[PDB]
Amino acid sequence: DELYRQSLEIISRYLREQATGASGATSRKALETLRRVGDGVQRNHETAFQGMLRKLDIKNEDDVKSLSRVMIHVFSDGVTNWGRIVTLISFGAFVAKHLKTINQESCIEPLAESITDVLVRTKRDWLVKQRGWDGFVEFFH
Amino acid sequence: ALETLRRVGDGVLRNHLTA
Repeated sequence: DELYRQSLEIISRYLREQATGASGATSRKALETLRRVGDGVQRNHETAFQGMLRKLDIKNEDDVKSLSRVMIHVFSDGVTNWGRIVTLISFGAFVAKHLKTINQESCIEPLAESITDVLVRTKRDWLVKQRGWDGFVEFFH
Repeated sequence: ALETLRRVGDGVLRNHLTA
């Protein structure tokens, strides 16, 4: 509820910002932390990510809602960490770029809302226990 | 589905906690 609202803001802003452009304190350092680490991941895997984007293929919002069930499975091996969290958000910013390249900037927020659902609604336990976004900021010192 | 996000994910983690 409050974890979700913060999470969504941080994530929406990042995906919207990375779309050819640019209410809390922790949300401040979070977005900056997410900027640094997030941009890094995309560069470091600009080809591995493109390989996912292709084998997934993404034209409409019906696709975007399917990529949801993929992300939810990411934490199926029972393994949850900040590397995976940020990688998911990174791949979201990547998928948000390919989203506007095809004019469908309208699918970006749904994507942001979708990414947040996973973290907040399916991982609230680990997330809450890991000092939320503060822990995210702290971890990626 | 696609679990390669794990590989990159777990990889990005490890490469940070040990830098």
